[PDB]
Amino acid sequence: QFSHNPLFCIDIIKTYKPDFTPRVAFILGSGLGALADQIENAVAISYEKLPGFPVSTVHGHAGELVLGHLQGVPVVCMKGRGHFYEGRGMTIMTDAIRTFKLLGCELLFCTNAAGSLRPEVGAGSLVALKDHINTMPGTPMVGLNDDRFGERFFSLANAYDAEYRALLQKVAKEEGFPLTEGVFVSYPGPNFETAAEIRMMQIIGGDVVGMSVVPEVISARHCDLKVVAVSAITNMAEGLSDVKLSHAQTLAAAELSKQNFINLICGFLRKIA
Amino acid sequence: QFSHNPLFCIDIIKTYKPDFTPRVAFILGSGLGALADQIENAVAISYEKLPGFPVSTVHGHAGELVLGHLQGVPVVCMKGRGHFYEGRGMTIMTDAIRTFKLLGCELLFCTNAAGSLRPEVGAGSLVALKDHINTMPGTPMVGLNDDRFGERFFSLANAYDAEYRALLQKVAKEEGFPLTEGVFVSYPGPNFETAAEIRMMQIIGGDVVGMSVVPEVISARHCDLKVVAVSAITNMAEGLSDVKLSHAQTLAAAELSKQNFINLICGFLRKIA
Amino acid sequence: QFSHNPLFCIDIIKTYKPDFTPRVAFILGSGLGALADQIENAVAISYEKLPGFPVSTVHGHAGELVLGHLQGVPVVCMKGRGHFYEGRGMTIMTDAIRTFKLLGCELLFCTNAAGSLRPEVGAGSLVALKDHINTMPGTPMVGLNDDRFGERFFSLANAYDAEYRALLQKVAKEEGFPLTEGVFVSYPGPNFETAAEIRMMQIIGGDVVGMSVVPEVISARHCDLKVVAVSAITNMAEGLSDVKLSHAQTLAAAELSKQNFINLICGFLRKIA
Amino acid sequence: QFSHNPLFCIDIIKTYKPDFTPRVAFILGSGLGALADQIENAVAISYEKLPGFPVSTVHGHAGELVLGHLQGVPVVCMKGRGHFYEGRGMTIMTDAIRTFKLLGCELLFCTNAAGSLRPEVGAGSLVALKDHINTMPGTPMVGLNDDRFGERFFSLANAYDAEYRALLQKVAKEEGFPLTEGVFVSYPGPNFETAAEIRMMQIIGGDVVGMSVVPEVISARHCDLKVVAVSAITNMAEGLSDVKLSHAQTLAAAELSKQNFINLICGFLRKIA
Amino acid sequence: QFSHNPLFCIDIIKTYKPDFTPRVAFILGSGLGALADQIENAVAISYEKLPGFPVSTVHGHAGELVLGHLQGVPVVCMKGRGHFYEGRGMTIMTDAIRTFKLLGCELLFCTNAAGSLRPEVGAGSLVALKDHINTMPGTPMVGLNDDRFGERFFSLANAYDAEYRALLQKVAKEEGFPLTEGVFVSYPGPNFETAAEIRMMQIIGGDVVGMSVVPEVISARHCDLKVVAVSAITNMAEGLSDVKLSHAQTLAAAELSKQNFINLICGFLRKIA
Amino acid sequence: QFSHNPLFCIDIIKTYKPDFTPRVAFILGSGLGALADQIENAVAISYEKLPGFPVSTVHGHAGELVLGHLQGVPVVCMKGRGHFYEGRGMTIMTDAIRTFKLLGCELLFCTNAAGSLRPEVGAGSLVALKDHINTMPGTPMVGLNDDRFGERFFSLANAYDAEYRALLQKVAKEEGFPLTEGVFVSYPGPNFETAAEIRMMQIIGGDVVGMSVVPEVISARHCDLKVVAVSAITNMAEGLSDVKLSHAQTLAAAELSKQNFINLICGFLRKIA
Ligand SMILES: O=c1[nH]c(=O)c2nc[nH]c2[nH]1
Ligand SMILES: O=c1[nH]c(=O)c2nc[nH]c2[nH]1
Ligand SMILES: O=c1[nH]c(=O)c2nc[nH]c2[nH]1
Ligand SMILES: O=c1[nH]c(=O)c2nc[nH]c2[nH]1
Ligand SMILES: O=c1[nH]c(=O)c2nc[nH]c2[nH]1
Ligand SMILES: O=c1[nH]c(=O)c2nc[nH]c2[nH]1
Repeated sequence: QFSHNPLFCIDIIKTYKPDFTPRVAFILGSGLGALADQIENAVAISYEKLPGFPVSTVHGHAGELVLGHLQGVPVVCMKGRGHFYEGRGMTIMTDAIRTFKLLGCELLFCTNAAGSLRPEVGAGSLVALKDHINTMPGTPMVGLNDDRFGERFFSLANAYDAEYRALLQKVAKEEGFPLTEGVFVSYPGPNFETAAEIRMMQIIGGDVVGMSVVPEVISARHCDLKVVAVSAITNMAEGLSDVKLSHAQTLAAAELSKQNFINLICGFLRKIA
Repeated sequence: QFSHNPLFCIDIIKTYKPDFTPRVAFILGSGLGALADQIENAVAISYEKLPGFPVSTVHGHAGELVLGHLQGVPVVCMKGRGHFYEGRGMTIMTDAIRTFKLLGCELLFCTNAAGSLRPEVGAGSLVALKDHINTMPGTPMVGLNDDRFGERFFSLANAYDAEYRALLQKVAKEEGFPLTEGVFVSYPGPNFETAAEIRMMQIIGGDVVGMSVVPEVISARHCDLKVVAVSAITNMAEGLSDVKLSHAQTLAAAELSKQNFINLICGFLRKIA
Repeated sequence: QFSHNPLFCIDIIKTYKPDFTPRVAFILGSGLGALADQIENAVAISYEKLPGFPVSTVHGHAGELVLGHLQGVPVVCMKGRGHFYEGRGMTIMTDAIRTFKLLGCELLFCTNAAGSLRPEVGAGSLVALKDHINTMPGTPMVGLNDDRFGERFFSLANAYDAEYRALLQKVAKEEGFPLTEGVFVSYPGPNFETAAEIRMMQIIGGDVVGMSVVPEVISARHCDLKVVAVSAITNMAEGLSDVKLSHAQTLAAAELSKQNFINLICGFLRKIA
Repeated sequence: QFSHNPLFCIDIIKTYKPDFTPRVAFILGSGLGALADQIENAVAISYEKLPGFPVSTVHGHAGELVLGHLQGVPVVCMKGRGHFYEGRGMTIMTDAIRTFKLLGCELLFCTNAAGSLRPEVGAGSLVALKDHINTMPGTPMVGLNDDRFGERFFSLANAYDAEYRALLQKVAKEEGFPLTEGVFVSYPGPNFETAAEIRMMQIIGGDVVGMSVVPEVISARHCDLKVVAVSAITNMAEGLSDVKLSHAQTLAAAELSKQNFINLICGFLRKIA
Repeated sequence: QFSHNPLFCIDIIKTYKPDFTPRVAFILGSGLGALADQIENAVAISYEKLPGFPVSTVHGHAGELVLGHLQGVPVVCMKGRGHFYEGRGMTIMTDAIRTFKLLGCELLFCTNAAGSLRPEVGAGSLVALKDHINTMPGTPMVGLNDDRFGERFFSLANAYDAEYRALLQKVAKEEGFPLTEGVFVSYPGPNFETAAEIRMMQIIGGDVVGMSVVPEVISARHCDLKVVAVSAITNMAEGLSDVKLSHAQTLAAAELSKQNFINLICGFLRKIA
Repeated sequence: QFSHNPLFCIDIIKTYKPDFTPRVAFILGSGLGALADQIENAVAISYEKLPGFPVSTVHGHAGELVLGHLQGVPVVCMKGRGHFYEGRGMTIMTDAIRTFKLLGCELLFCTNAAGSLRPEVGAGSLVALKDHINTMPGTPMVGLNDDRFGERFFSLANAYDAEYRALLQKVAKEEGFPLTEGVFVSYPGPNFETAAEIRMMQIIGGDVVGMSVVPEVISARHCDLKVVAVSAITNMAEGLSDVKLSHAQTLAAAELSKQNFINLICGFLRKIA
């Protein structure tokens, strides 16, 4: 018995956004949705109307799916995501990603607020993730495989499309701001990491730590949906500074890089258009 | 739907220990309960009478909650804890810690028998943990958050109160025995670690390995209950010696440090009184 | 309430293979079953007839249990195993191993196709595992303990019998092919590892990475069944080469070492006979 | 947590049948769907596309929802229903009925093949049910009440609208065929009734026995949706004749009254138009 | 695994009502709690504080347990009950009754608003039930038996104590009002009965119909707690009159007999004192 | 997903009773197993060894399956049955009956201790049931149908084979004792019926009341296994006498008819041999 939500959604969306085929799908984490406000002919569907979507329970995540145009590019934007720490398993974002795939999207632009594991990169920086290290228990596709979307086994090689990443770099040069690339390691949460664990993440070879990304991305790769991810650093990981960690700190510190983020995105979109 | 056990307990305890407000809550692991025998006006409530408490299934853990005085300090002492390996999830110790919090406790003194990851520290030593590395799958607060006790997100910074740890040090000098501080990393169990995994724990940066602590502590921090933890080393981790590992070895080797432990605790209590 | 499948099987097997007591139990992973074809007076029982056994859902795994003789040695051979990624928990192979134990087996010869974490060892090589690092969430015995088969706590010291491993070495010299020994680290799957994660496995101290072994082995040790494992390398781990990873690549690349494997096994059996 | 399927469907249907508001909703049981073939501008939606709908598992039930016009009357017709004996509880038809309600329907015309408990009425007869006796265990609304659709408690007085029943009578006179009215008693099934039980149904005061109706009707009344039901007798109840009972007998014997049924319906519709 | 709520409650109650042993336990249904207002030295415990108790969801049921004295008789009074139609099974009232038993109660005085099945007895009448006919699916003790409270099998002979019923009669003569005795048959609800079903209840031999009583009483008999029940008729069953059925009608019509009820109870208590 | 226990058992039984095909299957209720003691070459298999069988929890039911010969007739005899009141649903006896069917049995001889609903028939009498009235909630086949054993819908006409019943009559004449035939109505239990309910059973048209039979028989008919049932009356139903009901009374009163029962059975077997 496999979920059929992705299919339902496709029909439900057609009722609100008829004759529309998006190219890029976006996931806007905490306080990053200020982008969805600039979508042309934007139509908003609440997750409550889309079976399978992550009905929000966290701040900085609304619970809407915005469809429209950005830089003359058809786009499906997710204001708010779903996390592992919500207690619904690594599959929380899957049907959602699977919807993007059916909608016709050709790429997933995954954004998220994170912490830095490199003293060199501080709060307010943007990082284009180039690979990840899962620390959450298990993976999204564990269980019976849904032949409809993907295969039993799949490679995560070049998960974070190297080619699209290259365009991200150009866009960054052009806009006068650094775009460092790093390995993202996922933490289950909902509590923050311990200083001890952060050092362990540094030793393991990580550059950025967050509580999401992984679920979505692995699901995306499984159904063969190209991925691109950019984290908005909001502080140094626990123990690398003197700053106290709070969700309030996260939401606030995501405003320093907000402008560069929108330029990076709107720039990327313009080159791919 | 959130558990209400903590609340039930508070009433249940009032029937056995009326007009009593404890300051320090204790968790006595395997063969460490010999301390609860010196509690003044000690009242004992079986876990079977306290909804949510870890009804024992392991040796060295009775299943009682002792309330009374120690060094003229009101105290609630847990003879026996609950583990992940019992198969009930990372939430096994939560309602319990949450009870301590409601009872009015101002600090959790968590004890546990562990293995050493440093050849320098051997069997019979006591270690004041200063941080930890979770290796168990997931965390205690994963799932809907209980606004009543804590917030969705919380910092583990200074989880093992640095100030209380300092007092622990004085007490140790005063009693003529070393109190080394180390990072505790948790293992799921119930099988012991592999030599290979132990080396991995050394590389990750750990000093002590055990099958508990983490669940309790993270729950404690969530509901804002200061923590203090001391492990009683009972052997070197797998592969760092010639000694064979067994639960029988654990219970037995926890008798070498038993006296120093009681002195350390009874000393700590006297300074905080 | 404990599973009784192991017991049922013993009776069910007696109906197909009467008055037969195997000494060595074998687990043949993907495309490794070509060995079971040389079993003398071979009797085949489908897993569908054996309660608890892993009814296959993966390629390279049939779903049969072959009983007979090999080098004049009574043998119970499992064509096809069960994995964590199937979504049934770390206990998926337990009843099976527990059956071997009851059958009277004196040792488990576990085989499996894996990836190499050492550039020195490449595709087509055989590796005798000498220990492992679990990365899957949790362990097989987590939960109530079945006193019938083992104890609550058990040591994984010398899990991969060092003495049997020594015989494996002789057999390898004698047959003119290398038999390197390494630490096997398990990955949950079903997706393959990320380059980033592989490096992390190298740092953690691993030599071979695969999606099985661990479950079986830990279960084996719990009920006190000596273990021996040999992985057939089918490629370098993700990111250590230019080769693309697929299940098709795995099945195909397990044919280069197939002959040496059979000779190693048939040789081992002859020395223990 | 209440089901939201009814809502989803409304959107899903809008995609296939835009700007359409049905007045009468129909439920076509076994071999009664031959009516849905005469629907003007008929649009067909498979239950597989409508969350909550009874995806068929029984013969004589397709799994489609047909929308269109009949006698110039907007109509939503259910080809195939869901039963208790399927093992999903008395709530199996609820979301479906609740969908009719939201769609805007003003009445439910429930049809079903049944057995007669009166020797006077035989195979091929049509019966307009005037009340029912539930024999299935429990009722559809047992559980938390969904304030959205109805109240905690509701009256089943005049469940089978007496006024609409009167029109049914006229239509019957006009078409030259009897339309006897009777009490329908529900049996759980899936096995047929015992002669003994049938006599018990006669004693209890029943006129027609079937394995459905009840669930739908009670759900209908709860969300305040007027009901009308007509059973197509396909044989005498067990023990009142010499005929053997089978599903094959049911499907076949529903062809004797098929023409009168269509005339009765198409006639009813014309008077209400 | 058996529920331990009854035991917890006993301790929880001791905290609010110390050194108190009730003789009669009362269950006050809809709008019948006006009695609990005359309890001497009344102490009120919310069901939210008593594990196992039916936290209300229905009107006319508060969610409190009142303990005190009535006619100088120690009494434990339940303001509000739990029903089957709530969706929690026939066991919904058990732990509650089991609590009464442990508390030391010697009898259960069960009250409830019902419908009359006899035209002779109308709205406002009181009926002392003398036996019952269960129509709800299953029974409270179905499942593993709790040796602590009762036996696997138990007789319902003289369930409604014939001797106590006799005292009820005297009290009724003495107060100048009739107290007819009748058989109570239970209906699952939450919808009201159909006229058809009511006739069926008359044929089956019932005198009063309601949606409760049965669960409580059978539970009581199981743990050997003498029972006494009195229904307050609030209308004729469906189809025996012209009155419309609603919960509003029930609550309102329970005020005509309210005074006689209190006199009957307060009178009964005085004779047993 | 359908149960495969029946199949497992067939193999498990072959190990204990090789080359044996039974003709009659027997179900011995409470204190009726004294028959299984006269089975020739009797082999006994504990239910603990037969997956799906009702591991006993009730007195008068051992938990064994005896296979052998009786009157030179191959026979599979069930010492002890499973009931609804055990809390495992109406399917509790199914796999068992389904095993009889596969074993090759040509008929089920169902016995059980019951109560009489006719004053004419008293304690110690034997009754050949000729039909039944189910009062338990639901039926055994409710749910997905197992095409392997039966069809979705099946007739209960002549459930209690009329022809075999005729032989039962002869055997009874021949042995000088009455064999009255009656309709058996099932009660859920585990509590006994109320006087009120018994009268209701008389009105409904029943002659014997018990807590079993129904589940087994309906399952038998579904997989097309001819049925024969005989109840051993152990008392009058509640309220038709002065005798108190207890399980102790049941076991004891089943000794008056024990001899006639064995003669009736051993006689029946001889005529069918
Ligand atoms: O896992 C995380 N750790 C952090 O420190 C952080 N900061 C923002 N977002 C974060 N996520
Ligand atoms: O996880 C653990 N590993 C050990 O080696 C040990 N010794 C005591 N307690 C221990 N816990
Ligand atoms: O986890 C795994 N990773 C790999 O790269 C591989 N190759 C074969 N088998 C494998 N298992
Ligand atoms: O419950 C039922 N009993 C019958 O005899 C019958 N015939 C058709 N449909 C039927 N349903
Ligand atoms: O089942 C019930 N039916 C009724 O008609 C009624 N009136 C009050 N209470 C009632 N309960
Ligand atoms: O349901 C039952 N009721 C009885 O009175 C009885 N006596 C024996 N067996 C019985 N079963």
